[PDB]
Amino acid sequence: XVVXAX
Amino acid sequence: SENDVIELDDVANIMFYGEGEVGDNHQKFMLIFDTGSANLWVPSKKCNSSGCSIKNLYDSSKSKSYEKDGTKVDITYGSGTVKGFFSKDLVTLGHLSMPYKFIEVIDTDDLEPIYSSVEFDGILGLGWKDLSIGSIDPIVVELKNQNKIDNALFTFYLPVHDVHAGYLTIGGIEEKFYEGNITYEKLNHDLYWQIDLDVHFGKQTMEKANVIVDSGTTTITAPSEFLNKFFANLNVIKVPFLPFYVTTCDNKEMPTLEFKSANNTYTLEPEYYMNPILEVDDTLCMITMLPVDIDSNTFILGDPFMRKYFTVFDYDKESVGFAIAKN
Repeated sequence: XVVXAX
Repeated sequence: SENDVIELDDVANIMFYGEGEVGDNHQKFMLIFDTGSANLWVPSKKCNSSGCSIKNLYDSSKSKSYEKDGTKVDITYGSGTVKGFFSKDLVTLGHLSMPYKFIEVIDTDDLEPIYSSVEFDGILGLGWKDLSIGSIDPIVVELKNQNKIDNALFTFYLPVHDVHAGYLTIGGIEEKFYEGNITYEKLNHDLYWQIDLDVHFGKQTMEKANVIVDSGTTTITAPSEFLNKFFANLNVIKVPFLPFYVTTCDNKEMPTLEFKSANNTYTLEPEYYMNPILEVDDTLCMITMLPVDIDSNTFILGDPFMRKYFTVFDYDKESVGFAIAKN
């Protein structure tokens, strides 16, 4: 897997 | 004390969530407390996504404090995008509460298969205003202004399965969470909690790199070119078309990661980024790293790093603080 905002 | 504490519950010692409430009737939700984003969202009663069928939804009709907005908005995360519309209702964290603009998500398909495989309903961003969509002031900044907390800061003490639980503390710094003293690093931008650090992955170095401290990320990320080189000479194998990398658990060549600023050094021993794949066969180990190309020199220190260092996020000081976590 998880990667939290672009 | 006046500090507002929120417990972080561990799930299969791979992820953690906390509880939050929305609406005057106080509807509860399991949320990811994400320093890597700046918007709050909970799945809406109007959500038809299959994922929503197993999540706590928000019913805006059951809250007298609900302020309709309707403006459509999407939030894109590295793991996917969610869609919905803005609303504004009472938001409750610990013993503090306050009317806050948020998103009612009605579409979660692009967040699958993650969304349904793990357990959290929504996400609460803890980044800065410019990292949000809709120019929303960070709630911790809001609380401080409304004098509900001593300082516009929060800290992350991550849990350790079958040892102790973790806590998101808002308002002040609790000394029982860490050893020694806290050293701070000034932010290079008030967007993500991002600082300058020389990155050392063994002999591989990237000076004055841009490093994001993100509680919402479960691995350590690095630009593709840099990470592929790294895995090249370390006998790290990538499972085809999958974000997983493995090597032998007995690999003594996996280096201690080093992150240096002018005055301080932060390290991460291999034990913090390697895990045996099977619970009975400890031959192969998973490497908790992942290639993510935001730009040429941006790195993301996620949970693996935070399980070692207690972290302080100070808006006033516009800095991120570090110290060894206890236990």
